[PDB]
Amino acid sequence: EEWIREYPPITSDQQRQLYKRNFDTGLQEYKSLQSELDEINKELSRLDKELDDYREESEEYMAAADEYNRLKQVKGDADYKSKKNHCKQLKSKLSHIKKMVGDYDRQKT
Repeated sequence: EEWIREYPPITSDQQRQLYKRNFDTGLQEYKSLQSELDEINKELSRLDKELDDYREESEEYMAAADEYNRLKQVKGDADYKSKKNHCKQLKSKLSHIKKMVGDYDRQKT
């Protein structure tokens, strides 16, 4: 919900190429953000497996639980959540630019 005023339907090859460059720049940021947000989920996933593995009374289990809770906290704080929101914004914009480019290319084909 919307990007058309910044990136309206294309009317020239040069405007198309400009959109592609902007798309490539945004895609890189999108991917970097995906990886960054994913570092916590992968770690939480491995911690989940460790909780399944260790005896509930062990120090190992307590250590896993503390870390899992630490990460859950980070995942819920402002930095993480805004990064996530930013990632969604970028995804939406990227999807829109890809559509404008595809539409333009389609009518020349």
